[PDB]
Amino acid sequence: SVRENILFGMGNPLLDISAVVDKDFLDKYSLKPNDQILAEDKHKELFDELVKKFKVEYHAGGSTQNSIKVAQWMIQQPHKAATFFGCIGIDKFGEILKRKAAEAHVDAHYYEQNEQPTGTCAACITGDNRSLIANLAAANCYKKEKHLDLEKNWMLVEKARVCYIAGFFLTVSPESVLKVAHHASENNRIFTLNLSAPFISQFYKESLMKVMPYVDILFGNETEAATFAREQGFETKDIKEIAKKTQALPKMNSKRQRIVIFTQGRDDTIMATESEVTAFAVLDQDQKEIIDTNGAGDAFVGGFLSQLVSDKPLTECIRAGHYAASIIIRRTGCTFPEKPDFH
Ligand SMILES: C[C@H]1O[C@@H](n2cc(I)c3c(N)ncnc32)[C@H](O)[C@@H]1O
Repeated sequence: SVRENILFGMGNPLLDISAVVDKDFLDKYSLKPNDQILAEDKHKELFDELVKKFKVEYHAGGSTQNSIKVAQWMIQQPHKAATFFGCIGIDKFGEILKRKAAEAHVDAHYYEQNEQPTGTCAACITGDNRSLIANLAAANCYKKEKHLDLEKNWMLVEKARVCYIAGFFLTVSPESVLKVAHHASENNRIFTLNLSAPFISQFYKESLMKVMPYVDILFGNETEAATFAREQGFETKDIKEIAKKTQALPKMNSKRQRIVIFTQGRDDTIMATESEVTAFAVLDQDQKEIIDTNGAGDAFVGGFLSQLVSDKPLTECIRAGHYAASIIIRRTGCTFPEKPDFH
């Protein structure tokens, strides 16, 4: 009972390159066992050697993309319920992301170009740890003026009731996010964002805080919420207290009161609203051991967005979130390599 393009999302279309590595690999690059960061010059060499020295696998990624795909799955109903914009290169990986996007029934529209190659994210695994390093490359080429502003494209944005952009995109195009954010405000549409990662509150506060007055629902996990409190000067490590001060932040559109939503891995999820702060136990999806916390976070938001779009109550939105988060589990050792290597 929801028409197409009801949910709009845009972000960094990335291809995840994952493999189990050794502590000598993490140290060569001075990485932390469990973390997320953008590639610097000292990392260029980390991608070549990852694929040459280890048993890597390829999965269409990009945080916001993943949510969009999870959401559309939950929606199921009309295909192309969820929209997604982003920049890719004109190459192999590019072709794959588009394909994986069609099979998701997502109404994807990418800005394709030849200068930069499709972007990737390395997921260097060690035991139960996951160290992510993104090489945005092409995902970093997004310009509103040359895509989001085009009428056929901006037209699809005008159809959505809910918009979602992971904060990851703030490092790429704050201008694009603002335009979308400002539009939700003026037309009383729902504008949602993610704290994405600690680095977003550390080195992008300016773009984030400029966008925050337009955020109707904020998402993020414990570590992102702790970093956000510390950089904003909250003076408190208490998650529920953080959710509360975050919910009171200056808001542009008074018609909607802010909602903050913080996932805690296996611990309770925390929702703060003008009224109160409440905790929600996660599904007894025990014995799950090898469970991508990050991927879990993304699927949570997708579940939550799936219901939110049709005005379900918040508790129902959270319920869907927890469900998606239990089911949609990526795993290592699943696919077969495309070409042998026998010799
Ligand atoms: C776990 C998911 O998180 C995504 N992820 C990790 C990083 I660092 C990152 C960035 N900068 N942008 C968009 N999506 C991102 C990754 O590609 C997986 O799909």
